Amino acid sequence: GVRCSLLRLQETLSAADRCGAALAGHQLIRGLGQECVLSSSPAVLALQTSLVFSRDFGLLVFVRKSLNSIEFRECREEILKFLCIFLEKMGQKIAPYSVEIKNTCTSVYTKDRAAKCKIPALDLLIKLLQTFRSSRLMDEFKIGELF
Amino acid sequence: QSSEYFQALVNNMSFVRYKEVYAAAAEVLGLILRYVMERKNILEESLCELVAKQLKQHQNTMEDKFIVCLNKVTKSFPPLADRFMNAVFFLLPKFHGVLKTLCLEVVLCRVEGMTELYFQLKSKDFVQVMRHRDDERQKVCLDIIYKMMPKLKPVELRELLNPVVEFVSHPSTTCREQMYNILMWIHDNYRDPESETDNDSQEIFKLAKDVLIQGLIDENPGLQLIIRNFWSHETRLPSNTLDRLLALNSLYSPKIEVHFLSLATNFLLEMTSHSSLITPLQAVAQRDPIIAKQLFSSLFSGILKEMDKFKTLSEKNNITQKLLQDFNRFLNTTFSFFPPFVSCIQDISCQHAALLSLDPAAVSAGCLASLQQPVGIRLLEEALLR
Amino acid sequence: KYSGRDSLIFLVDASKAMFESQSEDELTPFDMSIQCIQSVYISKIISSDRDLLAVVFYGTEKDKNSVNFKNIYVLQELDNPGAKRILELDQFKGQQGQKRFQDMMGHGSDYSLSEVLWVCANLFSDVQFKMSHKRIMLFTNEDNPHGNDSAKASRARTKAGDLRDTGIFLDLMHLKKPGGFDISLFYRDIISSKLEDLLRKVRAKETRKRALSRLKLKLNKDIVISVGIYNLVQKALKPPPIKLYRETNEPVKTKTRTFNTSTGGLLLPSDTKRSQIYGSRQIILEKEETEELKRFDDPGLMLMGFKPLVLLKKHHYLRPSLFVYPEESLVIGSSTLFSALLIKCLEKEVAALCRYTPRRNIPPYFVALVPQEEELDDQKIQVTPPGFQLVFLPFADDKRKMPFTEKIMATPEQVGKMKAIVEKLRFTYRSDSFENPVLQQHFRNLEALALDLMEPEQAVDLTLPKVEAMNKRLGSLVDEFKELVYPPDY
DNA sequence: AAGCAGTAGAGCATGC
DNA sequence: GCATGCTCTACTGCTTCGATATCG
Repeated sequence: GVRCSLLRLQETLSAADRCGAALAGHQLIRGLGQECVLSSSPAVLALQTSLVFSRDFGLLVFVRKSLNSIEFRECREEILKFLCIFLEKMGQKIAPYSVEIKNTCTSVYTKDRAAKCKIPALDLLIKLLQTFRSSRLMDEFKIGELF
Repeated sequence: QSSEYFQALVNNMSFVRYKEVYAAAAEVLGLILRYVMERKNILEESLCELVAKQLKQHQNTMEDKFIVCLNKVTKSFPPLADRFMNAVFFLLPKFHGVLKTLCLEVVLCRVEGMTELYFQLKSKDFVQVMRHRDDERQKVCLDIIYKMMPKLKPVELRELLNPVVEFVSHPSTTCREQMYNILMWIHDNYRDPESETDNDSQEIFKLAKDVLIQGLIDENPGLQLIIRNFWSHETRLPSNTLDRLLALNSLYSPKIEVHFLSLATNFLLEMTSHSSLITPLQAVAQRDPIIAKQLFSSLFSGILKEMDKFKTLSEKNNITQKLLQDFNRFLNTTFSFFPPFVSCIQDISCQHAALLSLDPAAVSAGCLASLQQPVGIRLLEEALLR
Repeated sequence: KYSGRDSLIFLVDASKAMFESQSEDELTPFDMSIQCIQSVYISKIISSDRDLLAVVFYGTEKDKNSVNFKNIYVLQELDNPGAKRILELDQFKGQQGQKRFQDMMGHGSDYSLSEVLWVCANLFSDVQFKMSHKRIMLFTNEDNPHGNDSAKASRARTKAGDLRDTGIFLDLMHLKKPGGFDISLFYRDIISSKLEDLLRKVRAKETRKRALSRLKLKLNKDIVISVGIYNLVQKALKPPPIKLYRETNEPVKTKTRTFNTSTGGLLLPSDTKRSQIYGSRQIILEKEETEELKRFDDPGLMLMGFKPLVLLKKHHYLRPSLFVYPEESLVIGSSTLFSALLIKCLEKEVAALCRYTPRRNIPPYFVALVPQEEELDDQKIQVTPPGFQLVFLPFADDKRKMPFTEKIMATPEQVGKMKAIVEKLRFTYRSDSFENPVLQQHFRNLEALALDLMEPEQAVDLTLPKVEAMNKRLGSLVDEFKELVYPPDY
């Protein structure tokens, strides 16, 4: 039933009235958090993690877009503290979608101002690097620049 | 003296400190107000205005406990909204949580003694607070709509039956019970005995026909039994023998065809009155579709053979032309193809010598993706003969 | 409420007659109303720039609102004052502005009723902040909009009763159709002319009420009284100079560091110490020791006995005097002792001496606490605060000394001539009104690039004296007042 | 200084 | 008698604005 609210959230933001987009985004992200964790059939869980992860549309590009604002704080905060329950509904099968989340959280930290949302970016990075241990999967992340 | 007792009570109500004390204060204040309302002798017109001045002193400096206390007081006393109706309608917007539920539960008890009600609630973007997934708000708003409907004009009633019949994906049997009660009102009272006064007063009749049929596949028993006992009444489907069959096509609505055969024999057999054998047939019918197909396809030919005495020759052409038209309509309007139904219409049409000329452009298009080809071939060959 | 705000709906009449020139050739009341609106926004853009404003025209042909009733059209939503909103409101002047209003809406209809009060109420019923004042300054002229039917007037006064139920206060600005009090019609069971004040007495001010400190005073060691220490001469100046990136109109938000021990890299603030240097010897400290040596007492006030009001000369001061007052927030019931001590200080003229440490870590300063009592009359003339005032005293190196070796006499003839001069130049000093030259020319200079009218309006100086108006007030006694007993004559 | 929210040590009702 | 379902209000912490010591 999803991707309706995804494209609704994607398209409702471009115009004015930047409190209406906030309340609609709160309602629809609550809808996604209700209607994606409830499902349990594993191929359909793969369908959901292939539905919310697209290179053109989705949550990563939607949180990439409206960061040059101040009104999209509650929805972005709900997204960034929802992804640390989505990294624990699933596991190391997300590993070919990892470096984009790392760059997302890194720019969201070094770009924003308020620590109502700056800390959960470090929460996602401190969950992710705790998970994906010292292996081949530590050579993508340039630790020599992160340090 | 009586003039210090209740003053101490209401001054304690002014102690805005604890969830127990002022809530219990407002509750028993409502109770004593109700008993002196029935006991109309004296001592009302002091403490009414005493709690009213306490509330007016309460309102400007605090609002949360004001609306909680007013809700608690009008939980058992009606007419203490008349001093605050513009107040509650004023600060109804821009509350959330349980408090908006408190405001709407206040205003439920005063939508009878009001004039010019709809403009305010339409100004309060009511179509946004009928679209939030809390349950008590969505029950109480339908409960006020069941009271604020029968004073309205159709040019806004058509605006009101646009977001309330998106509740056919709803839990909570009482919420859908209210929803299938307001529509049961609206179809009962917009029957238009040749009125035809509008397009909208014939638009909401159609979009109220659309749900009072589609709610016969409810994922709950009993709630279906309500609607079935309503449909088996007078002035819905008449009850001689044939008129129920003659009207029974028009409640088709291809959201339901899966159940339609079992429903047809169910309504057909409801008007029944060496007895014990007919009721197991309706027991077996609604799980095995095949014997439902055979039961309908035998009742049909039995009626249409025993009507050569009654409803004679000049009526037969009218009835056969309408049934031919209606079978055309069935096959043209179905979207989900059902094999022990498609075979049912093409196995009753291939017997009577007036319906053989059914629909040669649509019968093949049905039976090519219904995968019931050896009755369509038989139908076209028997029509190609004679 | 402290961070609470005040709204303002400006309702403008345009049906038939206010657009008329009154068969005159001076000015129309419509453009007079637009003068008043643009002046109050050009004032509150820098005076009180967080109030909530709105402007609504009623009676016209079109209608755009959120409820869709006739003859009601708004242009602004309840918001902060926006310079773009006043650069679109300034175009409605002159004949071409009147033409612009006429070709974007026109005017004239069977105009509004109770429903314009309804759209004011639903304009108020939507904004989620805190409200303290809610005033409607209506701009209309006529005195019977119910000139044909009584149900209009009955429902209008009932609707005004329901708006005064929640208490929304409206008080119009009546235009000058007779120039004053003649048309005293029945517009009196709604409400409970003067426009030059709104035109120019609001130039540049600020409004705030905080507390600045909440301390305690100790008499012996165990008499604790909770006081608040307010400031009443704020010593204001200009808002801060933000830095801006050149082309894309953005801030910079620069950074800073310290490194380079001739090796490169980066050094943290953990390895940093402080030092002082005398010639060769350098005394080294840590920053904890540097902030430690300015520690002498706790935060508070300390009583040190009393004094009579005769020795503390008004020659002595070093600080803008503060004001102190007791509050019943920390220590319960200390205003009782404060009221008693106030009564006996005003009955026995005595004033206290104390030792002051305001913040949590500061060297002390000796203060003196002086009593003070209110003044009042029937017009709520509250002009002086009841409480104590804090005069600040110097200690050791402040009072320097002059060479002191000068003394000559004079002769008593010039006293009466100087009395004549001071009585020629006599005036009661003030009650207000000595506004700031630099700040006034700065805010008008900012206004010139804000609204781009033409140019900097030359803000008139007021600190200079009127030299001719004291020349002619004096007369020709100047030369005798020079050389009556002291001729220079080179 | 005002104020604004949200965590969280701290208890009650319940299961194995 | 030990490990969970369920409320709970005081504590603390960040933001907003305003005021004061500081090197130049």
